[PDB]
Amino acid sequence: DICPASEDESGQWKNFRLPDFVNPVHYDLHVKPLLEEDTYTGTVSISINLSAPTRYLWLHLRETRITRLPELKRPSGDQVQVRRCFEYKKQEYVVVEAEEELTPSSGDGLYLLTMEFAGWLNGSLVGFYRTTYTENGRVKSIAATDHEPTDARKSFPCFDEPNKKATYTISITHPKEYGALSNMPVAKEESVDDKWTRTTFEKSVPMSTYLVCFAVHQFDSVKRISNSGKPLTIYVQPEQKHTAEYAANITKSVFDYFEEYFAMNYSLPKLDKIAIPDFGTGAMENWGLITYRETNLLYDPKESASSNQQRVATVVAHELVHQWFGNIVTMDWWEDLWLNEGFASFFEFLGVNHAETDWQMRDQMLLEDVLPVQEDDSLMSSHPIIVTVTTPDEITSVFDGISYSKGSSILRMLEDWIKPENFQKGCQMYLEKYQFKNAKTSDFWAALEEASRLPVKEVMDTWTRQMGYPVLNVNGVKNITQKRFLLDPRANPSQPPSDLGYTWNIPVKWTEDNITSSVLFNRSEKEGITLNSGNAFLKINPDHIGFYRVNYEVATWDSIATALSLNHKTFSSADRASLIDDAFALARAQLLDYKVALNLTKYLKREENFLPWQRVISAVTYIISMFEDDKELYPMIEEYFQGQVKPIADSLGWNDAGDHVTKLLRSSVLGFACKMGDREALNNASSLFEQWLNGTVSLPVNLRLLVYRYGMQNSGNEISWNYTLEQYQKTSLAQEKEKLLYGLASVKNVTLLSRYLDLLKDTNLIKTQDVFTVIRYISYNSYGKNMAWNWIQLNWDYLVNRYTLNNRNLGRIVTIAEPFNTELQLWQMESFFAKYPQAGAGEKPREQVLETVKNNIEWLKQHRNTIREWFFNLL
Ligand SMILES: *[C@@H]1O[C@H](CO)[C@@H](O[C@@H]2O[C@H](CO)[C@@H](O[C@@H]3O[C@H](CO)[C@@H](O)[C@H](O)[C@H]3NC(C)=O)[C@H](O)[C@H]2NC(C)=O)[C@H](O)[C@H]1NC(C)=O
Ligand SMILES: *[C@@H]1O[C@H](CO)[C@@H](O[C@@H]2O[C@H](CO)[C@@H](O[C@@H]3O[C@H](CO)[C@@H](O)[C@H](O)[C@H]3NC(C)=O)[C@H](O)[C@H]2NC(C)=O)[C@H](O)[C@H]1NC(C)=O
Ligand SMILES: *[C@@H]1O[C@H](CO)[C@@H](O[C@@H]2O[C@H](CO)[C@@H](O)[C@H](O)[C@H]2NC(C)=O)[C@H](O)[C@H]1NC(C)=O
Ligand SMILES: *[C@@H]1O[C@H](CO)[C@@H](O[C@@H]2O[C@H](CO)[C@@H](O)[C@H](O)[C@H]2NC(C)=O)[C@H](O)[C@H]1NC(C)=O
Ligand SMILES: *[C@@H]1O[C@H](CO)[C@@H](O[C@@H]2O[C@H](CO)[C@@H](O)[C@H](O)[C@H]2NC(C)=O)[C@H](O)[C@H]1NC(C)=O
Ligand SMILES: *[C@@H]1O[C@H](CO)[C@@H](O[C@@H]2O[C@H](CO)[C@@H](O)[C@H](O)[C@H]2NC(C)=O)[C@H](O)[C@H]1NC(C)=O
Ligand SMILES: CC(C)C[C@H](NC(=O)[C@@H](O)[C@H](N)Cc1ccccc1)C(=O)O
Ligand SMILES: *[C@@H]1O[C@H](CO)[C@@H](O)[C@H](O)[C@H]1NC(C)=O
Ligand SMILES: [Zn+2]
Repeated sequence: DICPASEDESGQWKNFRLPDFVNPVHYDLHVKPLLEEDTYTGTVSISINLSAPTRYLWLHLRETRITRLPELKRPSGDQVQVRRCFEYKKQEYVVVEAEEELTPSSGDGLYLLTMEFAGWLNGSLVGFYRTTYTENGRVKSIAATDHEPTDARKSFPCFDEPNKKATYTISITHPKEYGALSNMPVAKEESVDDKWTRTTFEKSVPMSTYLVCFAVHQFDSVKRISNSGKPLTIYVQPEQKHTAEYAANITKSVFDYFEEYFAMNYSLPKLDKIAIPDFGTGAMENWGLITYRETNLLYDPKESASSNQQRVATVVAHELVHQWFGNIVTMDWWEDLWLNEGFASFFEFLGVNHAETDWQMRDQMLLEDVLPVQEDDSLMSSHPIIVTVTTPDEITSVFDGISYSKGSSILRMLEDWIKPENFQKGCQMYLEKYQFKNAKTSDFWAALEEASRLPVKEVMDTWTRQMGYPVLNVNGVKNITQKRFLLDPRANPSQPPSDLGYTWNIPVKWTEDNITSSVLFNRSEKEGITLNSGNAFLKINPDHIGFYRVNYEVATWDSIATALSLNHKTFSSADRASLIDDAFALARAQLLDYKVALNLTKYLKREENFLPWQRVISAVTYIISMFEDDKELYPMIEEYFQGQVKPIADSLGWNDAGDHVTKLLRSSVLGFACKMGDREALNNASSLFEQWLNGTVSLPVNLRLLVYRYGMQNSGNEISWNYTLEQYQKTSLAQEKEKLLYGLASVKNVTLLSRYLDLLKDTNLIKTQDVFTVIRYISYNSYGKNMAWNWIQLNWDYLVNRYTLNNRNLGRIVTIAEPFNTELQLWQMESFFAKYPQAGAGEKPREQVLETVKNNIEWLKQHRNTIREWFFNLL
């Protein structure tokens, strides 16, 4: 209509990327929501630094429409003739053509552009939107924004690139029953009617568009004060006020820890946290207004698990890290996203480590990031940390294991190598140098290279400009050689083409008899190096500190198995987990015989630590998974591993006792017991479940999930399913809801799972934020593995229409096919993919799950007999 679409390419707006010569300085943004109508309007005025002759000005806009022909101002202050406005859909631009070109802003004078826009609050979790909740029987509303990475442009027209930093003064006209929040504190409130209020916020510091946030709400607040004297407050529904307490404690403690560690003041006068009742990601670091999904913020000590406690603490820590890395210093372009996410993923563990001293957090990095992503990054369809992105779908896709976990892992290695004290100072100098501007990876190296004089750029580039990682092959006890580690032995190790040729500069640490030594393994040492007396055993890569795997000689591996059987405590908890993790990965990759790997599990009846058990359970889950339908192998593996956990499972018992890590251990260990078919563990679950159904007995917090899952699995029926469904509706605590959803996915009943799948289309029952979680839970169920898979196929058009191909969670949902392991199942996947070839943000996940399923097929072919032999001979 006004500002209509045109297929005109002849101009610089055909470029995916914005021009270098147009730069915003300041945004004047006003929005007015019609909450009950699911609509809003706004005007935005943008001051523009023009650097080159141009007849056109363009910026990002999606879905939201322009309603008034835009208005441009010369730097002197005069009004500029405008011929046309038009939308260019292909690159999400709205363009305006001036009558006849104009002139760079040479002085302190700037162009001013004003646009009138109207958008929707319904049918979406990005941009500016409204959702509801219930309070004392009344349906209440809350409106908020979510922009990362390319959704600012849905909320309001803007220069929607992270490096187009500008300053912000936002105002909102809302009904008076409501408050309004944004990045900055309130400046002034003025009555429009006796019904409407206009809330104006004070001028922001320069910040990227994706960080710009506002909300209209009727939430209560829980308050805290930083050591700086700034108010740190969490907004929360009155009924849920008590559950905001913990997040308040951790925000205070971690805010205070960080401001000191980074040697830099938090840039805003206040900081707010709020959980939107329906929220599309886990949390979002909007400067001064961090938004949450309830499960990641709201915690009840009387009802929530230790798992939940640690999650809340970590996400809060995480989002707080961004207030420095991401907010103050932002990446120049999304290819450098890890500068944000890896740093947050790394420092989160230090944040919470300060707050909660006996959580062994620094160790837990191995379980949360390091070892999981070493699985991910051993695929051909991984990608380097520095990622080429050319579409919004490509950009959103890279919020993934690589940016977060490998980012986190290579910082962990870097810190240990360069040493913490110097890593600290180097991050500090990087922070003061690039404050309120944008950095590239190159800059962070140079920053740390000024801090250690060590070769940081030379060494870290190898870890960063190519995908994958090495396995160190041990020859003798002491000679090591490096080689790319790929899970698929048939894959071509030189692909895709890398300038660095898939060799790394590896910082290598090893323990000789309780004494530790260091070496940097140069890329150019083509025929390996020797590790610098009188030695019988050499412990390489202690605590799995380096982002690599170590393949000892078979003789050594054998000797490690025996040493574990005799006195496992000889190795640290981490070293055990790491040795077990490498061996099973090496076996998977056909680099070590499975008999050798399995032999390392023999000691387990005496295993008592969290870390080794976690990585054991991870490795076994996969093997068990591949033989699910093998009536010959399965009972044997079940029987074995049942026997290996039984003592620890019995020792810990079905009761909440012990410190944090013990409580976590009991969870995974009792769950594995149940998974492995321990009659007595299953009976504990059923018994507790039956009691829970009696309506009063509040289950031990760290056992609930297991009780709902295995209780429903073993004794669930329509009566208890219906009851569980009601309970899920009735409870206010999102953390409990999510457990109950997992419970409901556990029923061994096709009819009930079918009803459950149908509920996904009902927004009164399942929130939009939870659809993918539920699909994923159902896929874990022995019937539902195929039910969820079939349902996403039948309902693909429906999902795409509801979420759009740009939604990452929709892109990722095909990973429910990870357990598939037959040529039949692979053919199904490929057929579905060929029928719906427009994959959007699902393009990478598709590649990844396909590789995995192919690997599974090969794996079964290579290893069935060997694994069978090992189990048969033992039992
Ligand atoms: C929850 O799980 C518990 C196991 O972790 C169950 O408790 C166990 O029940 C077993 C059978 O009743 C007992 O087995 C006995 O073990 C001893 C060895 O210590 C043997 O001498 C006995 O032969 C053997 N049973 C018999 C009938 O002779 C376990 O000792 C017992 N206790 C422990 C601490 O493991 C719970 O029963 C289970 N709860 C529910 C409700 O099912
Ligand atoms: C590393 O794994 C090796 C390979 O599995 C182990 O060696 C195996 O030890 C088994 C004893 O548990 C033997 O199983 C026996 O096999 C014969 C058939 O050849 C049967 O008659 C026996 O009944 C059976 N034993 C039992 C208890 O049922 C295997 O002979 C033997 N395999 C090989 C290839 O030598 C190693 O022990 C192990 N190393 C460790 C633990 O350090
Ligand atoms: C929010 O609701 C509006 C109004 O119901 C949706 O717009 C409608 O879209 C359908 C087709 O998709 C048309 O049949 C209606 O005539 C439209 N009505 C109006 C007033 O535009 C809108 O699509 C919804 N927004 C989202 C994101 O789903
Ligand atoms: C938040 O911090 C407070 C203390 O700063 C925690 O401690 C509570 O308060 C008193 C005295 O300060 C303690 O003796 C109690 O053990 C605590 N609980 C209660 C119910 O009073 C409080 O636990 C922290 N909040 C959490 C963990 O959610
Ligand atoms: C459990 O819950 C369901 C859903 O509320 C009950 O309702 C029946 O559900 C089917 C569709 O799944 C409808 O076609 C029937 O009309 C429903 N019955 C009604 C409305 O009375 C189901 O009956 C419940 N079962 C038990 C044992 O409580
Ligand atoms: C799965 O759940 C359905 C739903 O309850 C079960 O079907 C019911 O069976 C009972 C007893 O045979 C009847 O009283 C109900 O009328 C049935 N309900 C419906 C909706 O058909 C079914 O038996 C269960 N199946 C399994 C394998 O457990
Ligand atoms: C503890 C974190 C890993 C939780 C995580 N949140 C984040 O990473 C935020 O900092 C992200 N900036 C939010 C985000 C996630 C995905 C796509 C776009 C934007 C999330 O899961 O949302
Ligand atoms: C930085 O923090 C220090 C100590 O907390 C404070 O004295 C100073 O005013 C801050 N600098 C500012 C606000 O520019
Ligand atoms: Zn983050």
